[PDB]
Amino acid sequence: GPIYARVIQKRVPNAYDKTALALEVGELVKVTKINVSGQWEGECNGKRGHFPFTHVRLLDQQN
Repeated sequence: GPIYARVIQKRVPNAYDKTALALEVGELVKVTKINVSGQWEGECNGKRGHFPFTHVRLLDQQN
């Protein structure tokens, strides 16, 4: 299940940033690779990469 994570604090890192999500405060990253800790791999409508739970507020993965 991919969650929708309302990212409340992110930078603009391309897939060249060891493949990171280029997204921003207030945006939405749909994590297609989930975990328990919050260090998952995210996909934001065309951006693929990985980031932590530290600065995201996410809706569920069953939705």
